[PDB]
Amino acid sequence: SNFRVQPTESIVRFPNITNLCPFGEVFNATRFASVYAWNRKRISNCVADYSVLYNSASFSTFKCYGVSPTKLNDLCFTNVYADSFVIRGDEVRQIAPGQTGKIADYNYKLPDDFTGCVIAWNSNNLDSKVGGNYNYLYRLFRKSNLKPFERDISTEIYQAGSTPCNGVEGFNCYFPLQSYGFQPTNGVGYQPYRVVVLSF
Amino acid sequence: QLSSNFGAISSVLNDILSRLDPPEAEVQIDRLITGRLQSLQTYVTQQLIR
Amino acid sequence: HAIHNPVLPFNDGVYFASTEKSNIIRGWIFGTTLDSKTQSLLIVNNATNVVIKVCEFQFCPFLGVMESEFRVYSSANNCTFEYVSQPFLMDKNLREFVFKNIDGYFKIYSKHTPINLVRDLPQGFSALEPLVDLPIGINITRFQTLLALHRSYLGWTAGAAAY
Ligand SMILES: *[C@@H]1O[C@H](CO)[C@@H](O)[C@H](O)[C@H]1NC(C)=O
Ligand SMILES: *[C@@H]1O[C@H](CO)[C@@H](O)[C@H](O)[C@H]1NC(C)=O
Repeated sequence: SNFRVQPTESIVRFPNITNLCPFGEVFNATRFASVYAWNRKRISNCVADYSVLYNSASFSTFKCYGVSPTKLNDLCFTNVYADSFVIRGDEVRQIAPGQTGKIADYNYKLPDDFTGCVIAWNSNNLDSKVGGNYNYLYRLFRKSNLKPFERDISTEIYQAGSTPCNGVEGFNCYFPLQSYGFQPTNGVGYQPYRVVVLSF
Repeated sequence: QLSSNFGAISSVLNDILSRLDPPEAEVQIDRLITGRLQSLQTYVTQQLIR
Repeated sequence: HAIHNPVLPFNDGVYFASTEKSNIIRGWIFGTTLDSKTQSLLIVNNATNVVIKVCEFQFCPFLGVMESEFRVYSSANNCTFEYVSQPFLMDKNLREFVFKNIDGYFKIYSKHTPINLVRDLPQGFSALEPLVDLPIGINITRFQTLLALHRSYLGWTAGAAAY
């Protein structure tokens, strides 16, 4: 057989900063931007509690890719990234690494080696008007696929017709920016949903 | 040879053990085990031939 | 070597390095189309700090006698990112910068070593160090280097900076 010497005790050494940094502001928030103008926020110099979120189970979706949602309480990260926006009720599946869809190659796409979590919950009361919500904007026409974590801002006219779409600024040359419609008059799947993505 | 992934997500056991629950760590552990077994067998055969 | 500076093609990383006496060359500008119509990046490092903004600035040149800086920009309208921090330069002396952009992340390596100036470019051995790393997140395809035309009370300084 073989012989070893067993340990006697255990020690732990961690930094010495105590600030409840704004996880509330990202989640408790008044109004999020559109899908194609997703806002990026920095979280740093924190002592962040993660299981405190699990005491309020109102999020339909809580999935994590490269780490279990219970070991977050004894790990130290750097470059914590937060993205927040609101999309339709059936594009939630499209928010995943390596998917095929409109916003998959037009508005947002994660890399193939993601490390983080995605959270989605419903909001059909604070974000709906009986007259229809038309203040949420997204892109439908573009000839190229964007790379992950790339933002596009362009109000230019798509060259769509067979003729140069410079003097043809009306029909036959479509504007690439469309707006959604959100009402309390329709059923599931056609309602706004709030999405937060965390990158480590 | 102890610094090769062999297809797993890392090369250190303790990182996997501190990042994941067992149902996901089993596959990475298996891949590492297979690689190290192959290397050991090759070394032993060469030594006998010498 | 400029004697008293147009665009230079990007897309493979740029090694910029001046080694001679340097108090003239100050900043750098980038972008897809260098104007106030599409997203542009501006970095100014003169004598007191570093000012980094990502907006659509009006590209109005010479920088006379923190100093007179409105020459490059007039107003920053409808933009997201701002940044200020400690300056890195100092006021023979080799300075080396490497511009990189992967996944939208902007890398800047730096390395400084005092030497004796006899050659326009010596045969020394160097190893650059990473200093600043920022989330720019824009698309860059050209770049341009400023040459701050100071006023040494001489109608401007005899610019002879080389890069
Ligand atoms: C978000 O707002 C609710 C409103 O009552 C509050 O109770 C909660 O503490 C806030 N923060 C969360 C859920 O992280
Ligand atoms: C960046 O801008 C240049 C400008 O000509 C363009 O050719 C290129 O396709 C753009 N790249 C991306 C990823 O937007």
